[PDB]
Amino acid sequence: LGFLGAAGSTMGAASMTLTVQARNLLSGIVQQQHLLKLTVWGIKQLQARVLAVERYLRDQQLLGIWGCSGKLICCTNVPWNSSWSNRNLSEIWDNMTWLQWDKEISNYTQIIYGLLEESQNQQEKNEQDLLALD
Amino acid sequence: ENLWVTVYYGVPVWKDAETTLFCASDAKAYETEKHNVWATHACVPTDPNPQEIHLENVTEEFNMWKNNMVEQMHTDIISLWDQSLKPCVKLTPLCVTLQCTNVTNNITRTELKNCSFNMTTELRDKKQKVYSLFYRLDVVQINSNKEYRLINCNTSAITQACPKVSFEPIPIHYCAPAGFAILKCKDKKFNGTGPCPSVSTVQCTHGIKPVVSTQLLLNGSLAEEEVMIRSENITNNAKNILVQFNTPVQINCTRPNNNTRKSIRIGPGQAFYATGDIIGDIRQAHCNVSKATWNETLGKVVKQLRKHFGNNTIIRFANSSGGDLEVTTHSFNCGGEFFYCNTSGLFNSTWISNSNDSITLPCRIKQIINMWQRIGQAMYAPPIQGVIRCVSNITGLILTRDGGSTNSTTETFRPGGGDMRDNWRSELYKYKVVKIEPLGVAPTRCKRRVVG
Amino acid sequence: ITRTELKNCSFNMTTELRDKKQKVYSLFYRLDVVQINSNKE
Ligand SMILES: *[C@@H]1O[C@H](CO[C@@H]2O[C@@H](C)[C@@H](O)[C@@H](O)[C@@H]2O)[C@@H](O[C@@H]2O[C@H](CO)[C@@H](O[C@@H]3O[C@H](CO[C@H]4O[C@H](CO[C@H]5O[C@H](CO)[C@@H](O)[C@H](O)[C@@H]5O)[C@@H](O)[C@H](O)[C@@H]4O)[C@@H](O)[C@H](O[C@H]4O[C@H](CO)[C@@H](O)[C@H](O)[C@@H]4O[C@@H]4O[C@H](CO)[C@@H](O)[C@H](O)[C@H]4NC(C)=O)[C@@H]3O)[C@H](O)[C@H]2NC(C)=O)[C@H](O)[C@H]1NC(C)=O
Ligand SMILES: *[C@@H]1O[C@H](CO)[C@@H](O[C@@H]2O[C@H](CO)[C@@H](O[C@@H]3O[C@H](CO[C@H]4O[C@H](CO[C@H]5O[C@H](CO)[C@@H](O)[C@H](O)[C@@H]5O)[C@@H](O)[C@H](O)[C@@H]4O)[C@@H](O)[C@H](O[C@H]4O[C@H](CO)[C@@H](O)[C@H](O[C@H]5O[C@H](CO)[C@@H](O)[C@H](O)[C@@H]5O)[C@@H]4O)[C@@H]3O)[C@H](O)[C@H]2NC(C)=O)[C@H](O)[C@H]1NC(C)=O
Ligand SMILES: *[C@@H]1O[C@H](CO)[C@@H](O[C@@H]2O[C@H](CO)[C@@H](O[C@@H]3O[C@H](CO[C@H]4O[C@H](CO[C@H]5O[C@H](CO)[C@@H](O)[C@H](O)[C@@H]5O)[C@@H](O)[C@H](O[C@H]5O[C@H](CO)[C@@H](O)[C@H](O)[C@@H]5O)[C@@H]4O)[C@@H](O)[C@H](O[C@H]4O[C@H](CO)[C@@H](O)[C@H](O)[C@@H]4O)[C@@H]3O)[C@H](O)[C@H]2NC(C)=O)[C@H](O)[C@H]1NC(C)=O
Ligand SMILES: *[C@@H]1O[C@H](CO)[C@@H](O[C@@H]2O[C@H](CO)[C@@H](O[C@@H]3O[C@H](CO[C@H]4O[C@H](CO[C@H]5O[C@H](CO)[C@@H](O)[C@H](O)[C@@H]5O)[C@@H](O)[C@H](O)[C@@H]4O)[C@@H](O)[C@H](O[C@H]4O[C@H](CO)[C@@H](O)[C@H](O)[C@@H]4O)[C@@H]3O)[C@H](O)[C@H]2NC(C)=O)[C@H](O)[C@H]1NC(C)=O
Ligand SMILES: *[C@@H]1O[C@H](CO[C@@H]2O[C@@H](C)[C@@H](O)[C@@H](O)[C@@H]2O)[C@@H](O[C@@H]2O[C@H](CO)[C@@H](O[C@@H]3O[C@H](CO[C@H]4O[C@H](CO)[C@@H](O)[C@H](O)[C@@H]4O)[C@@H](O)[C@H](O)[C@@H]3O)[C@H](O)[C@H]2NC(C)=O)[C@H](O)[C@H]1NC(C)=O
Ligand SMILES: *[C@@H]1O[C@H](CO)[C@@H](O[C@@H]2O[C@H](CO)[C@@H](O[C@@H]3O[C@H](CO)[C@@H](O)[C@H](O)[C@@H]3O)[C@H](O)[C@H]2NC(C)=O)[C@H](O)[C@H]1NC(C)=O
Ligand SMILES: *[C@@H]1O[C@H](CO)[C@@H](O[C@@H]2O[C@H](CO)[C@@H](O[C@@H]3O[C@H](CO)[C@@H](O)[C@H](O)[C@@H]3O)[C@H](O)[C@H]2NC(C)=O)[C@H](O)[C@H]1NC(C)=O
Ligand SMILES: *[C@@H]1O[C@H](CO)[C@@H](O[C@@H]2O[C@H](CO)[C@@H](O[C@@H]3O[C@H](CO)[C@@H](O)[C@H](O)[C@@H]3O)[C@H](O)[C@H]2NC(C)=O)[C@H](O)[C@H]1NC(C)=O
Ligand SMILES: *[C@@H]1O[C@H](CO)[C@@H](O[C@@H]2O[C@H](CO)[C@@H](O[C@@H]3O[C@H](CO)[C@@H](O)[C@H](O)[C@@H]3O)[C@H](O)[C@H]2NC(C)=O)[C@H](O)[C@H]1NC(C)=O
Ligand SMILES: *[C@@H]1O[C@H](CO)[C@@H](O[C@@H]2O[C@H](CO)[C@@H](O)[C@H](O)[C@H]2NC(C)=O)[C@H](O)[C@H]1NC(C)=O
Ligand SMILES: *[C@@H]1O[C@H](CO)[C@@H](O)[C@H](O)[C@H]1NC(C)=O
Ligand SMILES: *[C@@H]1O[C@H](CO)[C@@H](O)[C@H](O)[C@H]1NC(C)=O
Ligand SMILES: *[C@@H]1O[C@H](CO)[C@@H](O)[C@H](O)[C@H]1NC(C)=O
Repeated sequence: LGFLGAAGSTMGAASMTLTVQARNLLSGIVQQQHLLKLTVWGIKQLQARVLAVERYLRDQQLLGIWGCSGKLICCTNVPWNSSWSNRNLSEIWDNMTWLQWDKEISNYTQIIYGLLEESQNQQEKNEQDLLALD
Repeated sequence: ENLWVTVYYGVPVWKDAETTLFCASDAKAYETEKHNVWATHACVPTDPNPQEIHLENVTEEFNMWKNNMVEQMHTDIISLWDQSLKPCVKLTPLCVTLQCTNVTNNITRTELKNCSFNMTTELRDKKQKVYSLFYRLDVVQINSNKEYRLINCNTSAITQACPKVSFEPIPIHYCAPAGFAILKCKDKKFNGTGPCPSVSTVQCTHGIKPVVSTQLLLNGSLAEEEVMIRSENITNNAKNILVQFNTPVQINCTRPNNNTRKSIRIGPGQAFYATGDIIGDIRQAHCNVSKATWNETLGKVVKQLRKHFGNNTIIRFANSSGGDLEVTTHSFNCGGEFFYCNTSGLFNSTWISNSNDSITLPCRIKQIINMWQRIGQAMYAPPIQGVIRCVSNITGLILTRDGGSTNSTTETFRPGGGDMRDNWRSELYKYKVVKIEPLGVAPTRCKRRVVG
Repeated sequence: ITRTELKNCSFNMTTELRDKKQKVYSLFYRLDVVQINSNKE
């Protein structure tokens, strides 16, 4: 459980400790640490540190437009379409690893993302027009 | 119905991909010796605490002959070799008509030449003659009094390696960048490449050293069981075969020549370090192998090849048929100078169907080299003044085809290490990096506030 | 023996050995070369 401890465990047990996975990835790699410094290792270190933040910030930009700036688990007001999966409540959470589930939505994973921005943020932050001051 | 979708940041899923890595080595030599050709002058130091986590219930499919970690390793060492040779003395005014004669053998094997030439001195106006020595095959005849020629001047340039550069391989960890992880296989019998059931997610690899060897790997890693056999393709005899030793055979190589550093200033500051007169007799270089310890290793290999290769055919172990003297002999850099010990003596044994003597091998030394068939630029190896000994563990073997035998029986694998990338595969057969995707959507009745 | 625009020129250069020199005849184009000061050099 020190890192990816529940990679093979159930999606429910993996959902119990998903903080750990998030903590190590951005921070990890110990990047922090003749006269030249133009060596082949330093240039592989810098670009490896650039995608470090540019893959982190690629994901953190998505949660910000979903109301999840500082939450590891948002429940979003987007209804689930039956075409994406036909399995019941306890059918997936007590049976599949997150690995199996990632390939089962990888086909229509982009369709979900586009709809998440519309109802949870594009409309929700607008619904306060009549409720902010009245 | 009435089920909502929910977002999860921190999910453990990944997809097979490869990106850039980096070096990791702790405090090794620094002051007592420095200017290493591999660890450069400074690399990212590894932490003494090993980053390891055992993965359970997971069975990710690795690949070794399609793994891109060996590809980045192959290309990293190449660009690293040239980076450590660009700021060193070039040897261009060393291509002048050489007039040599055979060494003093009491008017009676030869292998070396007491040669001379004239070069540039500190003043471009003046010239100077100096007598040095060279090795055979480093020079080939032109057309009385023998007049010779450096073999490289015919094809490519030349630049002497720096004298204070250490050519000893030290452990260089390859650790994954942020948002990625190197999966190592913990299953002992990892035949070929398939689904390894026992997986560990480690951030830094183990102490991997860039042993530049040929036919016979040295200082490799292994973790028990029968001597493992790995092949990209077992049915195709044409493909190369990597072999791993359940236990290493302690070998010793050395040259008995007692040489002397003869520095001669070419141009303003540069100095060409050549061989002087050899003091205290002349002898041939050799590598010893434990004869009793080798007969057990060739027996364990043929045993596990048996159930792999029909277990009915005849074993035919021969010398590396064909090839070049540098690609068929056990070529390796040790102690500064580059050895090429004669392999043909080891594989003479044939075993089929059911204080102590040690076999030795004749070896010669070469100073002009441009390894892995890189024809761009060659380098001269300064003779290391004094004594030389190698004494390394051998842990791997590289064996190649056995002709186009049409059915019938009778065949084995004679040694060939035509490719340098395969040498690094003996350490990276279990490693594969994956692109971690921390985003994962899943449904559950669950919604936040209605209006906000 | 009779437009010109090009020259059948020669010279001697460095060979594989800095001790030895070699003559080779090549060709060049006009305007790539302009006169210095019989036999044209
Ligand atoms: C590998 O190859 C290298 C390179 O050798 C190359 O070819 C040889 C022929 C020589 O020309 C080299 O210069 C050249 O680079 C070998 O290294 C050389 O080996 C040779 C082997 O013969 C050595 O030659 C001996 O040198 C003795 C000393 O000479 C040195 O100093 C000379 C000037 O000094 C003067 O004053 C000193 C005292 O202060 C005197 O001792 C000296 O004689 C001079 O008067 C300088 O010109 C030399 O180059 C050298 O630096 C010299 O005494 C020896 O000659 C004697 O004795 C020989 C037998 O030992 C005999 O065979 C010779 O015929 C000769 O007899 C007569 O001696 C008279 C003394 O006055 C002389 O006047 C006569 O002319 C002479 N007879 C005739 C005619 O020849 C040798 O000449 C040489 O020193 C080595 N290199 C150096 C340091 O220059 C190397 O050994 C080879 N490998 C191996 C391991 O074999
Ligand atoms: C596969 O793995 C194997 C593992 O064995 C690798 O094989 C060999 O493993 C050996 C393990 O000991 C390595 O041995 C080391 O050798 C170096 C050699 O450096 C000497 O020469 C340097 C340059 O020459 C100068 O000095 C000499 C006089 O020696 C002189 O003639 C020259 O003109 C010139 O001035 C020197 O800088 C260096 O000091 C040394 O003389 C050696 O340095 C290592 O030293 C350790 O062991 C020695 C002997 O027991 C001991 O004295 C050392 O003690 C301390 O004090 C000395 C003297 O001041 C100091 O230099 C040291 O730093 C220490 O403070 C020390 O314990 C060691 O012997 C070997 O390099 C390695 N490689 C070879 C050649 O095979 C194998 O390489 C791997 N795979 C393959 C095939 O690559
Ligand atoms: C790395 O090292 C290896 C070490 O093996 C080296 O391999 C060498 O490869 C070269 C070229 O390929 C070989 O070169 C020649 O081999 C000749 C063959 O022998 C003839 O004459 C025989 C009599 O020789 C005696 O010794 C041989 C062993 O060489 C032995 O088999 C014989 O029984 C005999 O005792 C003759 O018998 C033989 O054929 C008859 O007998 C055999 C065996 O019973 C039978 O099967 C046949 O049907 C037939 O009846 C054959 O006709 C050899 O003659 C030749 O030179 C020899 O004589 C000269 C002159 O005196 C010596 O100087 C020299 O040392 C030899 O004794 C030459 O050797 C060579 O044999 C291989 N191995 C060595 C070194 O012996 C690799 O090339 C090396 N790699 C590199 C980088 O070079
Ligand atoms: C490791 O890699 C190796 C790569 O070789 C994989 O090895 C496989 O080995 C088997 C051994 O039987 C091969 O089987 C045959 O290969 C033939 C190669 O085709 C050559 O000839 C073709 C045509 O040329 C002329 O000669 C042929 C001779 O049969 C005539 O039939 C033809 O009329 C011509 O006159 C060329 O087009 C081609 O480029 C080659 O030069 C195949 O021809 C042969 O086909 C037979 O079987 C087929 C499959 O059942 C069938 O569909 C055909 O009709 C025919 O009956 C047959 O495939 C494999 O080819 C070879 N693989 C590869 C990549 O070629 C090895 O499998 C792998 N590792 C493993 C998994 O162990
Ligand atoms: C994820 O989605 C992909 C592709 O689907 C696309 O993307 C999604 C989001 C939708 O927009 C779809 O409309 C898109 O098409 C699926 O890929 C399928 O993979 C399989 C296996 O590789 C493909 O099967 C092929 O079958 C060929 C033979 O056809 C046979 O049947 C036809 C029809 O009767 C017949 O005409 C023919 O003669 C044959 O009898 C075969 O040659 C080929 O090699 C291959 O096996 C299939 O075509 C792909 N999908 C489509 C519709 O193109 C993934 O399976 C899916 N995964 C999950 C988990 O859902
Ligand atoms: C660089 O070395 C070369 C040789 O590789 C020098 O060229 C000539 O080499 C010959 C070899 O015998 C020298 O021999 C001398 O010949 C003369 C006349 O035949 C003879 O009288 C002498 O006793 C001696 O045998 C010769 O000195 C040398 N030069 C000439 C003019 O032929 C070359 O000169 C050396 N340095 C350079 C590049 O100038
Ligand atoms: C490691 O061992 C496994 C078995 O546990 C090997 O997998 C099996 O290998 C055989 C022989 O390579 C395959 O049979 C052959 O398949 C080829 C096509 O690849 C076909 O052309 C031949 O006619 C023959 O059927 C077999 O399919 C394969 N898989 C299974 C499930 O048995 C594996 O090859 C060994 N090597 C590795 C991966 O290191
Ligand atoms: C490799 O060759 C060198 C150089 O010849 C050897 O070094 C020499 O070793 C001897 C051992 O006794 C040293 O001792 C004595 O020196 C005196 C005074 O010069 C001399 O008269 C004696 O005959 C004896 O040589 C010697 O000083 C030393 N260096 C020299 C300049 O010869 C070395 O021993 C040889 N191989 C190895 C590493 O053992
Ligand atoms: C490189 O080429 C040049 C010419 O550009 C060489 O210089 C001299 O060029 C002349 C041109 O006629 C050569 O002619 C010879 O002259 C002699 C004496 O006058 C005569 O007897 C011959 O029949 C012939 O006409 C000459 O060989 C050549 N050298 C000399 C010593 O004058 C130059 O030598 C060539 N290579 C280098 C740089 O050494
Ligand atoms: C070499 O082959 C023999 C027989 O061909 C092996 O002995 C066993 O033979 C039976 C029946 O043919 C097989 O079912 C067994 O699998 C064979 N043993 C095993 C464990 O493979 C003999 O074992 C083979 N060589 C060795 C020593 O493994
Ligand atoms: C289980 O799945 C069916 C469709 O296969 C769906 O109609 C049903 O509503 C699901 N069960 C629940 C808990 O709603
Ligand atoms: C020197 O060795 C060469 C090697 O080919 C040989 O051709 C030559 O005859 C030898 N000369 C003498 C006199 O030993
Ligand atoms: C290598 O040298 C060591 C020194 O102790 C010796 O014990 C060993 O037997 C040697 N091995 C061989 C066969 O070269």
